Amino acid sequence: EFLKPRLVDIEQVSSTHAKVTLEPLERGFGHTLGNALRRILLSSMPGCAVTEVEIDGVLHEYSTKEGVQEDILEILLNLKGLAVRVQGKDEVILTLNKSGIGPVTAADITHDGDVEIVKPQHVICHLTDENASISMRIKVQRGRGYVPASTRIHSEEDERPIGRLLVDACYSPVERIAYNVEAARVEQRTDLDKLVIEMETNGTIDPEEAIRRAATILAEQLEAFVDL
Amino acid sequence: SVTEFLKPRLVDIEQVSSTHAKVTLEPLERGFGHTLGNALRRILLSSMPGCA
Amino acid sequence: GVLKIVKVYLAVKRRIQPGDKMAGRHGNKGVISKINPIEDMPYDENGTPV
Amino acid sequence: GPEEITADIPNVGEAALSKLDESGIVYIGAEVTGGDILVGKVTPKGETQLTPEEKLLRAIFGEKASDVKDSSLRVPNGVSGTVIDVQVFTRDGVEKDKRA
Amino acid sequence: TKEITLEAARYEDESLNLGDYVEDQIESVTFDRITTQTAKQVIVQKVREAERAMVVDQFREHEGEIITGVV
Repeated sequence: EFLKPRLVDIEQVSSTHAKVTLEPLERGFGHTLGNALRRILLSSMPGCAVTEVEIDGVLHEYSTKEGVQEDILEILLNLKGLAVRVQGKDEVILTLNKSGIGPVTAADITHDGDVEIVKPQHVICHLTDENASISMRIKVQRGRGYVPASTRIHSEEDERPIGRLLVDACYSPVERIAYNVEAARVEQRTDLDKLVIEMETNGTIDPEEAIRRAATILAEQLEAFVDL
Repeated sequence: SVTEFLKPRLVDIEQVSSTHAKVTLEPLERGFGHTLGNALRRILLSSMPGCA
Repeated sequence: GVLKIVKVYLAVKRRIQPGDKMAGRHGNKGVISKINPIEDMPYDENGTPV
Repeated sequence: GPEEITADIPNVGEAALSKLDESGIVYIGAEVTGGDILVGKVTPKGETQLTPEEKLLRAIFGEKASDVKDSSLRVPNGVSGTVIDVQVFTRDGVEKDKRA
Repeated sequence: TKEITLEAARYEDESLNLGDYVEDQIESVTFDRITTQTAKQVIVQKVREAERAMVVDQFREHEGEIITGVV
């Protein structure tokens, strides 16, 4: 005698954050689904951030190159926040080349078909010297949650060419999740709560797919509650 | 990977004489214990059909 | 009585973990207790967790 | 006799020598872990004994160092690191090696 | 460098048949400096082998020592 909630609206006010609206939800479920969906969305989603890099002419993280106006540590710290979306593969390598005066942006990264950058205006590092250039190739892989840089060394796959650099993984596409309930429309009745969820995405995840995947995760893990 | 999980294995169901059951499950991946507990508590305490 | 002396510089990146002594600017000391995941945090009605 | 700074360190495998060059000094920019070796230092031990194994090993081969003891400056345990800068100070009486 | 056949030797007219175990290469000289510990271990193993060879030469050829002794 319950009413099944169905997705009815996806209000994309901008390219970064959006709103999803649920339609009739029975009384008391406004805080069950909302809190559970918020927790699932904020905890477990498949990110696509950067994992590993290798610069053309540096030996470690703490050295400095000639021509760039900020440290290699600073370029790694700015690069760990890059928002990149991968469609075809799950582990891909992208190349970067730039010379001359002027800051280098994500739009200057080679953009082979499968990989698609979402924020071309993002800055990585500036360039001041005329006859200076950087040729960095970058590593992006799938995953979920959060992986510290210290645990990344546990692979023991002979990951010791001195030109490699490990950056702190941060792939978790959602950033800020909010939800609220309100009185729904009439539907020749009352006491139905509409659930409105505002989601702040870095740019690599559409709202409807995020909600669908979160609901699938919740249902799959709750299917174990069919006891003996 | 992307969707691999840790599906819980019901370790035991301790049952006092007729009503005070104590269901324990393990493992459950981090962040899921509070979520599932909250969902079950709110859906069971508040709204469930039953005569009175 | 020395032939050669060699000095090397190790450079560690110390992260935060339960045990690090933190403080404000006047009085309120504290040892960090738990790295609680973000979902459990008390969140404001706008959505930003503390 | 004096001390030896070369990479000739016994009782260790390829894993410990992989962090070292042909001169016994760790690379600039090697991600070392607590329990490894930075500079290979071996101390010559006294003869103190006379066995047929000595005439078999050091006399025949010509390796008349002949006994060595591991005294390499190992990384103190509990800390990781990345060797950013290495300094070599040599008094102008000893012939400096290739890395110097 | 350590296993070949007549099919590969057909380029060199197959002067030798496949499966030959005779010598076909040599090394000028080995420094044997970093391998000092391995050389010492091999010397200890050779000393043990020489002791075993002397035992085989004396006791085995004499069917042991059938006489009262001390354990």
